[PDB]
Amino acid sequence: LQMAGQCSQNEYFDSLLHACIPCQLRCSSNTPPLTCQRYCNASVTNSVKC
Repeated sequence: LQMAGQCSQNEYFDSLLHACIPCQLRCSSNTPPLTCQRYCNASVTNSVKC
């Protein structure tokens, strides 16, 4: 149990990595933000005008 109680906003603790990682790292690619799907769309605006 490391960092379990102090993660950056919308950070995800990859049990495989043992580190709260930010959605960004997976927002701009791989589009795998299940708990970040809301943040990714609110982190890298797109569609309808630019």
